[PDB]
Amino acid sequence: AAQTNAPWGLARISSTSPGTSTYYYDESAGQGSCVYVIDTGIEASHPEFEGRAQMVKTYYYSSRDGNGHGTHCAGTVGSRTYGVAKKTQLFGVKVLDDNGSGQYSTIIAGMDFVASDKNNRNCPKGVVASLSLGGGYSSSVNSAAARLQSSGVMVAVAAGNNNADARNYSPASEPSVCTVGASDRYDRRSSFSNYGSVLDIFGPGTDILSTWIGGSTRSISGTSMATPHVAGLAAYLMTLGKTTAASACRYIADTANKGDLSNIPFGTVNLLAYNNYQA
Ligand SMILES: [Ca+2]
Ligand SMILES: [Ca+2]
Repeated sequence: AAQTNAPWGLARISSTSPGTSTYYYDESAGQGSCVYVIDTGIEASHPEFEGRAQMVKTYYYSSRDGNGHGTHCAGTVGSRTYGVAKKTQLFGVKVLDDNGSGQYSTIIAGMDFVASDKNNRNCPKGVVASLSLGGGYSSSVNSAAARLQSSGVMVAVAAGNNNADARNYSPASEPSVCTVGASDRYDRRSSFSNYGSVLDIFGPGTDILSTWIGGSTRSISGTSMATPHVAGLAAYLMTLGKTTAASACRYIADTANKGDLSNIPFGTVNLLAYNNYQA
């Protein structure tokens, strides 16, 4: 399959080189996989989700995404137009309030929730969780992310937007998950992207067009935008049977475009998520 005039990030993950416009992907498109978007919620009614999104848990008064961030990230995972894995199932877990903020206890609870809830879902190709969030280092947040991964969920987490070593942020600093840095359309590390030894992979994160609340779209930037590219890619690859939740991060790193990025500090991987699609 080929989506013409795709968002640059989708084109980038299906190319060895920057600057293309078409997103090439196997038509399986993540069908049979499930991705939990642990964030401000998902506006499931957005037409771009085609009925494939649903809220499954909220830690606030409503499950509505009153912010947009979660909807955006979900769209990068799996919306029709903006998504990596265009046929995946999206499950929203609202751990962040409508200002985009959440207490660590709530974020932890939401991770534990996913680890359990997945057992009630039909996800034959496997389960991913996309965590476009983070704060300062917290062993308990890291341990929750590690538990989620151990439970059999491919956990992708944002590296953070502090232009610093992700070792001081959580869940970015949890080794066992897939910690995602952000790049721009010119294959530079995004100016805000954290870096460091704990990064596993980079994905497009600067000026990412996706869904937004109110049935809208908008382009925003962040490691939060890079993370769902990787989450979606994992779902896609798992549907293709190329990898499993346990191994998807390593598989994505092993099959990534290597050395394409600039402004990568010594000690940080120079690996950009790539679907290796061949028509
Ligand atoms: Ca290249
Ligand atoms: Ca890791």
